[PDB]
This record gives sequence, structure tokens and C-alpha cells, in this order.
Amino acid sequence: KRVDFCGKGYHLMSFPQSAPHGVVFLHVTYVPAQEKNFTTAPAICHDGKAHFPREGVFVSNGTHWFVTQRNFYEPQIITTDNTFVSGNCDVVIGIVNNTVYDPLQPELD
Amino acid sequence: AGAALQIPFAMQMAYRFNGIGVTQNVLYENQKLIANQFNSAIGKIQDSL
Ligand SMILES: *[C@@H]1O[C@H](CO)[C@@H](O[C@@H]2O[C@H](CO)[C@@H](O)[C@H](O)[C@H]2NC(C)=O)[C@H](O)[C@H]1NC(C)=O
Ligand SMILES: *[C@@H]1O[C@H](CO)[C@@H](O[C@@H]2O[C@H](CO)[C@@H](O)[C@H](O)[C@H]2NC(C)=O)[C@H](O)[C@H]1NC(C)=O
Ligand SMILES: *[C@@H]1O[C@H](CO)[C@@H](O[C@@H]2O[C@H](CO)[C@@H](O)[C@H](O)[C@H]2NC(C)=O)[C@H](O)[C@H]1NC(C)=O
Ligand SMILES: *[C@@H]1O[C@H](CO)[C@@H](O[C@@H]2O[C@H](CO)[C@@H](O)[C@H](O)[C@H]2NC(C)=O)[C@H](O)[C@H]1NC(C)=O
Ligand SMILES: *[C@@H]1O[C@H](CO)[C@@H](O)[C@H](O)[C@H]1NC(C)=O
Repeated sequence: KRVDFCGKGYHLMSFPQSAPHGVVFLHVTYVPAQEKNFTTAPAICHDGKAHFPREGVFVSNGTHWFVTQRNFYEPQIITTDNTFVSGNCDVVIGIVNNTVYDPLQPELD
Repeated sequence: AGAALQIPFAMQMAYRFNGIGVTQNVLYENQKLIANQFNSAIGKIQDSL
């Protein structure tokens, strides 16, 4: 996890080869590509409660809000298993209104 | 690690709080105090210099 100790990018793995009086390291790394821009927010307010992502960031495609993982764009809908709650929505700078979906009660019809 | 991708600075500070074991609500609920403390700490360096 040391930055730039094993090449440029996120180190995946490395292979050694012998040279005359030396060694050659072939570093395999992961390099992110083809980014898009989005709107973002730190928390989400629902029922007077602030919701934070468990892992990921809240992003908006223009009209809807999703959670994604931070390094590869893979959007999902914001549920109570995606997030955790802390406090009320009066203290966070930049909080946004949206609905956080519960699975249990629409299972219970 | 590649191309520069923008992110707002308080959200970068929250990632970094996660990286030491503190949840990020602890940053967002203290943002103003944390920024005051950083500013006083930076203002103390030029005084010693
Ligand atoms: C943002 O993504 C959503 C996808 O959830 C698009 O909204 C539509 O949402 C309904 C119900 O959620 C789906 O049945 C549709 O298939 C979605 N797409 C369309 C084209 O109707 C929404 O269009 C996206 N917004 C932008 C600006 O890209
Ligand atoms: C990001 O910065 C913009 C300014 O560029 C903020 O927008 C202003 O919001 C205030 C309310 O606090 C309004 O009175 C101003 O009229 C807005 N200005 C513009 C140019 O839109 C925005 O609130 C900031 N975002 C956050 C999360 O603080
Ligand atoms: C997000 O939703 C909340 C919930 O209603 C909004 O809070 C209201 O804000 C208006 C204007 O600031 C007040 O007149 C109401 O009294 C508030 N309602 C409650 C129940 O407190 C909040 O304004 C919404 N945020 C945005 C940006 O529209
Ligand atoms: C955590 O520590 C900080 C000290 O940096 C406290 O904030 C200070 O509180 C004193 C009260 O004695 C104020 O006079 C200062 O102005 C505060 N500093 C800043 C930068 O706001 C804070 O109260 C402490 N929190 C708790 C829960 O004890
Ligand atoms: C994102 O938008 C900015 C302008 O706000 C633009 O300069 C940048 O090239 C865009 N990047 C992508 C991936 O769309």
C-alpha cells in the first residue's frame, strides 16, 4: 500500500526476473480510466435524520441519488443497509433531501 | 495514481478520517472546529519561523 514503491497506480502484483548482476521487477498495477463528473453530497436527510454512506459516496446523475463505491462507478439505490444514521439534519454543511428505502416494511405489505 | 479527479475538500478530509479509524460523521459534525484548529496550527508555524 506504499505509494509508488511498486510502480504507478494501485499495486496488484509483481514478478521478478534475473539480469546480469541485477534484478528486474515487472510491476502489475491498476490504473483508473474514463471518468465522469457527478453532483455529490456528504449526507442525506430523511425523517429528520442524517444518513451517511457505509462505504461509497452519494452521487447524483442529474435527478436521482445513488451510492457508489469510490473507485469504480457502480450505482445502487440508497437503503438502510447502504447507510448508517447519526444525529439530525441540522449540523452537516451541504446535506440534501432524499428518501432512504427500507426493505422490511415493503416486504410486510 | 492516474488522472486528477476532483472531490470537495471536506469530503476528502472525511475519507482521511476513515483512513485512521474514525467515522466520518465525526468530521462532518465538527467541521468548523477542525478547520479553526488547522488554521491556528498553520498560523503558529510562521510565527516560529
Ligand atoms: C438517472 O438514472 C435514472 C435511473 O434510475 C433515470 O430515471 C428513470 O427511472 C425510472 C424509474 O426509476 C426507470 O424506469 C427508467 O428506466 C430510468 N430512465 C429513463 C430514461 O427513464 C434517469 O433518466 C437518469 N437521469 C439522467 C439525467 O440521466
Ligand atoms: C458552494 O458554493 C456556492 C457559492 O458559489 C454556494 O451557493 C450559495 O449559497 C448561499 C446559501 O448559503 C446563497 O445565499 C448564495 O446565493 C449561493 N451562491 C451561488 C452563486 O449560488 C453553495 O451553498 C456552496 N455549497 C455548500 C455545500 O456550502
Ligand atoms: C429538506 O426537507 C426539510 C424537511 O421539511 C426542509 O425543512 C423545512 O425547511 C423550510 C424552509 O427552510 C421550513 O420552512 C420548514 O419548517 C422545514 N420543515 C421542517 C419539518 O423542519 C428543508 O428546507 C429541505 N431542504 C431544502 C433544500 O429544500
Ligand atoms: C474539544 O476541545 C476544543 C479545544 O480545541 C474545545 O473547543 C474550545 O472550547 C473552549 C471552551 O473552554 C472555547 O473557549 C474555545 O473557543 C474552543 N475552541 C474552538 C476552536 O472552538 C471543545 O469544546 C472540546 N469539546 C468537548 C466536547 O469537550
Ligand atoms: C467535468 O466538468 C468540468 C467542468 O465543470 C470539465 O472541465 C471536465 O472536463 C469534465 N470532466 C468529465 C469527465 O466530464
